[PDB]
Amino acid sequence: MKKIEAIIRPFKLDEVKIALVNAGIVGMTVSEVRGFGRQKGQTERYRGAEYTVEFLQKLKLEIVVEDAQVDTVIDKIVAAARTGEIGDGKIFVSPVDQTIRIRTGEKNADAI
Amino acid sequence: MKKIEAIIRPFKLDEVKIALVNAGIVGMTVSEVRGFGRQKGQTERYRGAEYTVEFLQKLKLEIVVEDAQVDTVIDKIVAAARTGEIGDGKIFVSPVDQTIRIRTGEKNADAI
Amino acid sequence: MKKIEAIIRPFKLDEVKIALVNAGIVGMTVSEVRGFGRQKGQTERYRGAEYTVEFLQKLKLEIVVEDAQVDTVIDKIVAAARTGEIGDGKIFVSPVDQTIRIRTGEKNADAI
Ligand code: NI
Ligand code: NI
Ligand code: NI
Repeated sequence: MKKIEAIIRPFKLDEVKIALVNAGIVGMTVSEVRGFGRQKGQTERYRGAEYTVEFLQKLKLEIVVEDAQVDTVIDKIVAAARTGEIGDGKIFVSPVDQTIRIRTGEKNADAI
Repeated sequence: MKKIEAIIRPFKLDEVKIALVNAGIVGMTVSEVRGFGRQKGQTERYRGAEYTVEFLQKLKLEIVVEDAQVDTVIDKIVAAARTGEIGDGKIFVSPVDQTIRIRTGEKNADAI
Repeated sequence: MKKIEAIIRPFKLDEVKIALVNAGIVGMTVSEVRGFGRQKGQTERYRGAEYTVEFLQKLKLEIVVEDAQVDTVIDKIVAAARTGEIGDGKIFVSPVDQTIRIRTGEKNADAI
């Protein structure tokens, strides 16, 4: 298995969430986090001519999927979370060796 | 080392927490997360004949242990977090290459 | 890439945060968590002669960096988060196989 983590803009939550559920992906978990981001400053020159780096609210999405589904999940998240502006966030993929379903004790494990 | 992550029902927190501490496991960290879960609907047919999938509160438990202790910790969590009903949650095991104790600088690392 | 996670005392947040940003490290994310810690008890014998283990607030810092930067980031965190007293926290290093920048779709991946 693989772990997919994504840091996104808070207002994009429902879009990403619904897009995944509609694609048949429902095992995501979301947590509130803080990170650095840009904030436009006042100017007459042009958009973004000046700005500051502030500590602000973001959301962390976590999903554990089979190795074969990784690319598909990434494509969905990228498509739904993108705005085209700086600060859209990043996706990190890491390994998960095994999963255990608490209710039944069922196990799913990677082989050496 | 290995990282053990578990997504459990909020009301099971104290049971799981105390069970682990009493077994000599005290390095757990807990965070609030949201995820999808079922919610029984009204009916006269039978329990669960109808229901909805909602975005609700859950808890994420994280513990880093030696490879040898993994199975033991999993057994404790499963035993304490289980209710037998759908939505009990899952446990994910992943790798941790090294740990550093901030106070002393002491290190513990895996070998290639 | 590698994932660096650190569990620190809440009041050390700004010190660690500023130290990292000033060193050119700005991709950190922070989340609130709870974990066990000591609490000094009343006594006339000596500092720490008695105490209790309580469930209290801590902060989890997460940063994904290139393998080459790991030691540098760890040194900064240790230096800034240390108080010298028990309960300073720990740092865990784990693998990250790939990163995807949501805005552009740009990818960075490890080789087999
Ligand atoms: Ni895996
Ligand atoms: Ni390990
Ligand atoms: Ni890597």
